[PDB]
Amino acid sequence: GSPEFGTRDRMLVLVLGDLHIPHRCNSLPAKFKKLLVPGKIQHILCTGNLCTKESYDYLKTLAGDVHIVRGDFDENLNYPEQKVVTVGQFKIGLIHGHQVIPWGDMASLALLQRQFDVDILISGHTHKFEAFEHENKFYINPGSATGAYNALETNIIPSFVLMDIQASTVVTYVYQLIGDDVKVERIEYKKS
Amino acid sequence: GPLGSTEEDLEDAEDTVSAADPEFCHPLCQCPKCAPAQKRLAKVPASGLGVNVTSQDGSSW
Ligand SMILES: [Zn+2]
Repeated sequence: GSPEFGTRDRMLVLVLGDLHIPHRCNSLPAKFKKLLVPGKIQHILCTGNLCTKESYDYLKTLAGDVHIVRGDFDENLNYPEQKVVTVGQFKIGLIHGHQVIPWGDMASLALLQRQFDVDILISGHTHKFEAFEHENKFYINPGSATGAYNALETNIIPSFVLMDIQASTVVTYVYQLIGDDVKVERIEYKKS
Repeated sequence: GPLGSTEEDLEDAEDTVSAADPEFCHPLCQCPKCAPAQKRLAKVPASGLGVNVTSQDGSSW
């Protein structure tokens, strides 16, 4: 048989944030630390605030290229309020979310997508995982990798998302820590 | 002798060997298999010598 394509440039990216360490949590959930490993992720996008630099060193260990945006509780003010990073054929924007009013409104997020002109928009602040499509655009919210506390939701589920991009198609994997075992769901999205 | 009168009946003349064959569920899962096999599930026994058999010192008796 013959090869479907000449070479492959697929790359996996890790998305998470709102760890709130050590403000509300001291570290990621035990099973998740086992799920994350260096040499497996080439790109890491962080939305929620670290906020302590100690967490930044941990993210750098999983991958060398890490992109982070300033959250409403980040100690380091040198982080960008929002950033647009291109990953292959996808143009992704990044922002914490506290600047979007109302905080978790979809119409407000969409209005921000236009200004950013990105195919995918990553944001958190609500600590609620969210992955849906709107008007040919994709929106993703990893939530809180440490299930950080949030006055608006009394039941937070810690979780992070990995995105696999082969080319013009992307598959996102979300890991939720429900009960002792970890459950995973698969969602696929493509420019077409 | 043999159940099949045909002299030839081997699907593969030679077998292959490998160190390990880990399976992946999704990104970041270097697990063994994440298979449901656990203490709740029992596997069919297939060992000749095991705890079921014990040894005694003839000189001691
Ligand atoms: Zn697995």
